[PDB]
Amino acid sequence: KKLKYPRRILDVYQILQSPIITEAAIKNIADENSLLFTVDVRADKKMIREAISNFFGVKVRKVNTLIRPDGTKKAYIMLNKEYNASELAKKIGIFP
Amino acid sequence: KAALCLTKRSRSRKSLARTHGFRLRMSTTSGRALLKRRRAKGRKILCTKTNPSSGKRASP
Amino acid sequence: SKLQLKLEQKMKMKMAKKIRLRRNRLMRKRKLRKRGAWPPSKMKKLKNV
Amino acid sequence: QVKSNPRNNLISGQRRCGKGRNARGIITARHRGGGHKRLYRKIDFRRNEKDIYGKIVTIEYDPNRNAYICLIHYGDGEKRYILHPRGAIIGDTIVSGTEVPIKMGNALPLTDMPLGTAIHNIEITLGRGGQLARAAGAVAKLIAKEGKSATLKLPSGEVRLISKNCSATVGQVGNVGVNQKRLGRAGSKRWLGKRPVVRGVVMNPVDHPHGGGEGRAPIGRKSPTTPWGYPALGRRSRKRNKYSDNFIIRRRS
RNA sequence: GACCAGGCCCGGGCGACUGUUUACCAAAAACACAGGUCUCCGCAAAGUCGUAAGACCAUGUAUGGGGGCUGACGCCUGCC
RNA sequence: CAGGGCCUAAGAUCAGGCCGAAAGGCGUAGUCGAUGGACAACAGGUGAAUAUUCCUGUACUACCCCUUGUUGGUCCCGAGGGACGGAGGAGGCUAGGUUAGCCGAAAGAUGGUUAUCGGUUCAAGGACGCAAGGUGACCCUGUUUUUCAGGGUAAGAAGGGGUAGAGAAAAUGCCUCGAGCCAAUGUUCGAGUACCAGGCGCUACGGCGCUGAAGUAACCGAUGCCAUACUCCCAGGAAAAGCUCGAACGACCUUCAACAAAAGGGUACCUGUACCCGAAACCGACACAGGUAGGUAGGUAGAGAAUACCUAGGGGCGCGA
RNA sequence: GUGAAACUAAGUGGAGGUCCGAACCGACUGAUGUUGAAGAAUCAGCGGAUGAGUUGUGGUUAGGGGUGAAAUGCCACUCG
Ligand SMILES: [Mg+2]
Ligand SMILES: [Mg+2]
Ligand SMILES: [Mg+2]
Ligand SMILES: [Mg+2]
Ligand SMILES: [Mg+2]
Ligand SMILES: [Mg+2]
Ligand SMILES: [Mg+2]
Ligand SMILES: [Mg+2]
Ligand SMILES: [Mg+2]
Ligand SMILES: [Mg+2]
Ligand SMILES: [Mg+2]
Ligand SMILES: [Mg+2]
Ligand SMILES: [Mg+2]
Ligand SMILES: [Mg+2]
Ligand SMILES: [Mg+2]
Ligand SMILES: [Mg+2]
Ligand SMILES: [Mg+2]
Ligand SMILES: [Mg+2]
Ligand SMILES: [Mg+2]
Ligand SMILES: [Mg+2]
Ligand SMILES: [Mg+2]
Ligand SMILES: [Mg+2]
Ligand SMILES: [Mg+2]
Ligand SMILES: [Mg+2]
Ligand SMILES: [Mg+2]
Ligand SMILES: [Mg+2]
Ligand SMILES: [Mg+2]
Ligand SMILES: [Mg+2]
Ligand SMILES: [Mg+2]
Ligand SMILES: [Mg+2]
Ligand SMILES: [Mg+2]
Ligand SMILES: [Mg+2]
Ligand SMILES: [Mg+2]
Ligand SMILES: [Mg+2]
Ligand SMILES: [Mg+2]
Ligand SMILES: [Mg+2]
Ligand SMILES: [Mg+2]
Ligand SMILES: [Mg+2]
Ligand SMILES: [Mg+2]
Ligand SMILES: [Mg+2]
Ligand SMILES: [Mg+2]
Ligand SMILES: [Mg+2]
Ligand SMILES: [Mg+2]
Ligand SMILES: [Mg+2]
Ligand SMILES: [Mg+2]
Ligand SMILES: [Mg+2]
Ligand SMILES: [Mg+2]
Ligand SMILES: [Mg+2]
Ligand SMILES: [Mg+2]
Ligand SMILES: [Mg+2]
Ligand SMILES: [Mg+2]
Ligand SMILES: [Mg+2]
Ligand SMILES: [Mg+2]
Ligand SMILES: [Mg+2]
Ligand SMILES: [Mg+2]
Ligand SMILES: [Mg+2]
Ligand SMILES: [Mg+2]
Ligand SMILES: [Mg+2]
Ligand SMILES: [Mg+2]
Ligand SMILES: [Mg+2]
Ligand SMILES: [Mg+2]
Ligand SMILES: [Mg+2]
Ligand SMILES: [Mg+2]
Ligand SMILES: [Mg+2]
Ligand SMILES: [Mg+2]
Ligand SMILES: [Mg+2]
Ligand SMILES: [Mg+2]
Ligand SMILES: [Mg+2]
Ligand SMILES: [Mg+2]
Ligand SMILES: [Mg+2]
Ligand SMILES: [Mg+2]
Ligand SMILES: [Mg+2]
Ligand SMILES: [Mg+2]
Ligand SMILES: [Mg+2]
Ligand SMILES: [Mg+2]
Ligand SMILES: [Mg+2]
Ligand SMILES: [Mg+2]
Ligand SMILES: [Mg+2]
Ligand SMILES: [Mg+2]
Ligand SMILES: [Mg+2]
Ligand SMILES: [Mg+2]
Ligand SMILES: [Mg+2]
Ligand SMILES: [Mg+2]
Ligand SMILES: [Mg+2]
Ligand SMILES: [Mg+2]
Ligand SMILES: [Mg+2]
Ligand SMILES: [Mg+2]
Ligand SMILES: [Mg+2]
Ligand SMILES: [Mg+2]
Ligand SMILES: [Mg+2]
Ligand SMILES: [Mg+2]
Ligand SMILES: [Mg+2]
Ligand SMILES: [Mg+2]
Repeated sequence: KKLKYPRRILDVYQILQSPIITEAAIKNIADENSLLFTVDVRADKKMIREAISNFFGVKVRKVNTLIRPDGTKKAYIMLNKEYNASELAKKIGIFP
Repeated sequence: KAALCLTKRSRSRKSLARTHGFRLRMSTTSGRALLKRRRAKGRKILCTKTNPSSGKRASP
Repeated sequence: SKLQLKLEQKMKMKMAKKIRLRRNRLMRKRKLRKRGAWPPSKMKKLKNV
Repeated sequence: QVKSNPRNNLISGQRRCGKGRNARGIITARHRGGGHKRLYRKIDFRRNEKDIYGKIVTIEYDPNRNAYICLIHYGDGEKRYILHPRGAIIGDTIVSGTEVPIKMGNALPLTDMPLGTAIHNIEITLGRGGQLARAAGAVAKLIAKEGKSATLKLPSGEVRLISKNCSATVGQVGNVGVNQKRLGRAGSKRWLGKRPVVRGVVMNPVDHPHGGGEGRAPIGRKSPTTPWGYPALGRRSRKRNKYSDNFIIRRRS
């Protein structure tokens, strides 16, 4: 009916804070074709899906959030089967 | 069957903050006097028993 | 004319009994989830307990 | 006699819950609490729906009063409960109105009742609903009527005036043998939500005007006393000048 | 054949009985009780709580609601 | 999956309203409030630390998308439903268990012996289906009434249709059609190149790669399921939403707009998720001979969830000599 | 059995603040303990165990008060 209000009012450019690079994440990339991104706590899944779908220009299958005990949202972004993960891994500077 | 000293048992944090919680001190006048009084002494924590409605400390 | 009514009412009965029965397993599954030995796998590790 | 039906729209669960606690939450009316959950039957005391022909379908148990209650139908399909009159049997027909036969379960103003009749379910106020003689085996004779006022003898024996335009129902209230029950055990009281009562003489002097003397107390009180300090026996508590007084003639004996 | 698993009989007092109770020195012969009886109360009831509004009693109505004493059942309950 | 985006109980707050030195007290609609209603997912695999969440299989809800079919739909309102105790026993069943049968291995330095040791597993879901079960009025005759056999009666069951009164649906009254109905469980798909006894090879000698036989039957049998099914009892056993139905009144929206359907594709809100939880992690000032709701319930004896000895699994009590 | 009824074996039925006894709730006797393993316990026995039962979660009543099957008991090891 009306304009679609996003769940909160955020500024999208601040929501994806960074890739998390450790031994854990990299094999998640290998197996599952899923990136690992620390994101703003106040940020949701619909916002992360639009953000990354537009930003790197990839269609994303599914997103899974998490909240650390430290209060920092952590998101698994598993892309489609078409777009390889390791592609975006070399594009971003995450080296498997 | 439990010793007299057991007065504080394991009770749902939800229930406690529905008693000593913040939003309850705000209801009464005497509670507001409470909070002025604690702010005067300048305690780090105003309401000891409190609780996130949802979050890491949330009771469902 | 009686065969029409009988096949219509058996169509209806098959439907209502389908939905009914479906509903029933759903409820059973719920009661089990509440009580807490649900996922049949769970129950089969503990059978011998 | 007693057979459970499904629930008619007349039976609800909404109610006061704490029995004998008021607003402040204090126990006011003592000794209540415990006892089986109950549902409210919506009785029709007014019987105000006139001139249609009602039919007793069944007779049912009610937890709330010691009388019985009857589910009655109409041709219109409305269903009401009424108090069960004494001697009424399923299949019977009842009606309310002004000009009506006089038989069991019919309801009429006191203008039309032949003197000497035995009545129950008696409004003291026009359209307020029936009030007097609602318990098991309760009945009141209409002795005389004069002016705008009719005279009754209430089941307490008290003779009293009421308005001649107040509706009432013929026949005595059913289930007469209920006080012939003998409960037999403590549990049977507790089922009714009536908790145990402590005799005055037993409690400590702080708790009650007959307080602990050494061994066992005679009541030294020069008089038997309420928990609250008033003479217990034969002190009339009726409000002296209460508006009702012109109406009341002889007092229950 | 281990473990498991009633000692019983004859008397008397008190209280009929199952129950309840002094958390941490008393579990009883105390309290309760079914039952009994007295008194109040005709519904804007009496009683209880409130400065009051009102709430309980009760969405009940004298075969019902307060309050006081006694305490199953049996025999009784004298005089002033 | 558990709460929130759904609904109400006790109870709480309470617009206006009533009262009260003040603060406030009572109280109506409203709104909160789960310990209850409603509502859709399971098996295997990975796994330093998560898994009904990640992977592979089959699933299921709610929306959107198209085709087709209708023209009014939506809320407010009227209703049906949701919706309810205790006790008792009898059924009909599974879960489990035990023994056979099948398959593989076995020599365990003793007098004898293969009588021995392991394996025989699979979920939610979808299609079918229901008798020796349970219920389906009366009358006559017999079987102990019962399970039955013949006849007859004409609504006589789930379940439907019609009419009548101010009367849409509903309730209520009259008329009519129907001998089946109920639901655990069962058969089949799901499901096999899954899983797995062993076998082969490596050993960082921790674990790993490789190939895999048989996979049925009988008898015990629940406190679980049918089931709010019965029968009996008095002390007489929650509300509201989703759900099903529907005229007048009011409000709003209206044509490729809305609603109705069977396929097909698509789409997928927050918060919890570690670990402990008959506890050295909660509650007892302690790494304290204590307290702490619920679930699952193997073997031999036994009336038994008692007891004794054991399996799975877990331990040898944080001072010794 | 008589015409009605009473009376009496039989079966069926499954009542009970019934009985025995685990879980669970208690707390009767003893022993130990007493700078305790423990600010009320362990050990062996003991009472109730379909009810006036036990318990969970969420609530109510507050100090000239509350609650009390009544002990001046209880109201956060505090209660004339
Ligand atoms: Mg991972
Ligand atoms: Mg922010
Ligand atoms: Mg999450
Ligand atoms: Mg603290
Ligand atoms: Mg076991
Ligand atoms: Mg009802
Ligand atoms: Mg109903
Ligand atoms: Mg209050
Ligand atoms: Mg008495
Ligand atoms: Mg007494
Ligand atoms: Mg005393
Ligand atoms: Mg008091
Ligand atoms: Mg005094
Ligand atoms: Mg005295
Ligand atoms: Mg003396
Ligand atoms: Mg013994
Ligand atoms: Mg014995
Ligand atoms: Mg003796
Ligand atoms: Mg003597
Ligand atoms: Mg002597
Ligand atoms: Mg005694
Ligand atoms: Mg006994
Ligand atoms: Mg007690
Ligand atoms: Mg003591
Ligand atoms: Mg005690
Ligand atoms: Mg004792
Ligand atoms: Mg006592
Ligand atoms: Mg009054
Ligand atoms: Mg009386
Ligand atoms: Mg009395
Ligand atoms: Mg006495
Ligand atoms: Mg006597
Ligand atoms: Mg005698
Ligand atoms: Mg309410
Ligand atoms: Mg208020
Ligand atoms: Mg106001
Ligand atoms: Mg309200
Ligand atoms: Mg809520
Ligand atoms: Mg819940
Ligand atoms: Mg759910
Ligand atoms: Mg939900
Ligand atoms: Mg783990
Ligand atoms: Mg799994
Ligand atoms: Mg999935
Ligand atoms: Mg599979
Ligand atoms: Mg669906
Ligand atoms: Mg409605
Ligand atoms: Mg229920
Ligand atoms: Mg059975
Ligand atoms: Mg089997
Ligand atoms: Mg053998
Ligand atoms: Mg053989
Ligand atoms: Mg040998
Ligand atoms: Mg074998
Ligand atoms: Mg199946
Ligand atoms: Mg299908
Ligand atoms: Mg059959
Ligand atoms: Mg109609
Ligand atoms: Mg019509
Ligand atoms: Mg009809
Ligand atoms: Mg058998
Ligand atoms: Mg049992
Ligand atoms: Mg159980
Ligand atoms: Mg029933
Ligand atoms: Mg209109
Ligand atoms: Mg429709
Ligand atoms: Mg987890
Ligand atoms: Mg876990
Ligand atoms: Mg230690
Ligand atoms: Mg310990
Ligand atoms: Mg312990
Ligand atoms: Mg066993
Ligand atoms: Mg034995
Ligand atoms: Mg056996
Ligand atoms: Mg044992
Ligand atoms: Mg072992
Ligand atoms: Mg030594
Ligand atoms: Mg028997
Ligand atoms: Mg007993
Ligand atoms: Mg014996
Ligand atoms: Mg003692
Ligand atoms: Mg002991
Ligand atoms: Mg014992
Ligand atoms: Mg014994
Ligand atoms: Mg004994
Ligand atoms: Mg016993
Ligand atoms: Mg019983
Ligand atoms: Mg309870
Ligand atoms: Mg307790
Ligand atoms: Mg007590
Ligand atoms: Mg303190
Ligand atoms: Mg204390
Ligand atoms: Mg003391």
